Amino acid sequence: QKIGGIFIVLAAGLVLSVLVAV
Amino acid sequence: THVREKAIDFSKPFMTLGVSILYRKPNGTNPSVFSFLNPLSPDIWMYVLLAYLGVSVVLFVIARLSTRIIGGIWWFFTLIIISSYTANLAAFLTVERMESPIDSADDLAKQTKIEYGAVKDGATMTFFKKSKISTFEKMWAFMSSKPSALVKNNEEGIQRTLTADYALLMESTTIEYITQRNCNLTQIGGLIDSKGYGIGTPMGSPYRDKITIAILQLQEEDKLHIMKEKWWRG
Amino acid sequence: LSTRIIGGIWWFFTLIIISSYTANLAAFLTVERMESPIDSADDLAKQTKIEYGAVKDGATMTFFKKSKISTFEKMWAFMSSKPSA
Repeated sequence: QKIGGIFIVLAAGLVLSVLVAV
Repeated sequence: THVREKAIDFSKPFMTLGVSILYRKPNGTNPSVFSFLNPLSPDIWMYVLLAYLGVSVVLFVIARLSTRIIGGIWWFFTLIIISSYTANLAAFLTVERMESPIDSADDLAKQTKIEYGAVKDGATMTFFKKSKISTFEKMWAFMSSKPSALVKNNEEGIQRTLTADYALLMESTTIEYITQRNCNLTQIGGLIDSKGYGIGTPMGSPYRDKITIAILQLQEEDKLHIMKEKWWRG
Repeated sequence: LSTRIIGGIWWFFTLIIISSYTANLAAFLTVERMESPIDSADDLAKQTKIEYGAVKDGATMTFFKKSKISTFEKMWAFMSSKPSA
């Protein structure tokens, strides 16, 4: 769509993972 | 009229009646939430809540910075989405509101895409011939070119009004009559003209002058207005 | 979740409320004034919806009587076809 890349951008943001175990 | 004044004699008007416009009420309301989901397609109506679920699912999956950058990116692009659709929805409403009210009779003469036409052989066509206003003589040139909207009958123009975007153009008294008797059809705008109607007498009638004096007495006493009620509001 | 999801949904609902009224108030304060519009006298000759007229037996009546430009002689054929104006 017009805003379709933005709709991909919205759900791209979830897998961004940083240290937690230690 | 002066041609009819030269032809035959005339007493003072028994009614001064013009011509006015008639079109039906379109009669639209606005239906619920079904008219509220309108700028966007149903795909995206799924996609919004199917993206909105994911943030909650990864926040519950975290229970097993982080939240800082995550929450900043979520709010950060939620703002982009709502700014885009508030722009689209406000400009949707504003391009909606700019169309109305271009229904002018000055707006009729420029183009063919609205119907507007007299009762043919009435005094309306006579007045459009006799018209010296450029807009209404351009409407007269419109009606001469191709009739397009010209009806001949009252019921023909009523049916053209119900079946098209047709300004029925006829005398105001029959419009008052019909709009007392038919609430769908309504008079659009006001009068197109103000002209007097008289009683025909022979050329050289002193009966006409008696009739003039009696019209003065009648409309002084409003006996004709009883007749106006009983024949126009029924 | 009794404050988290529920407060999220109510915040979401008041977002709906404020975004809707934002679009409405934009579309209302835009459409309230959209016109400068008109500052000139030939525009009277163009329109047929608004009253306009010279004084009768004045130099304006004499001027439109003498007017030969089609728009102001249209004002004069207006004022001659209607001795209203």
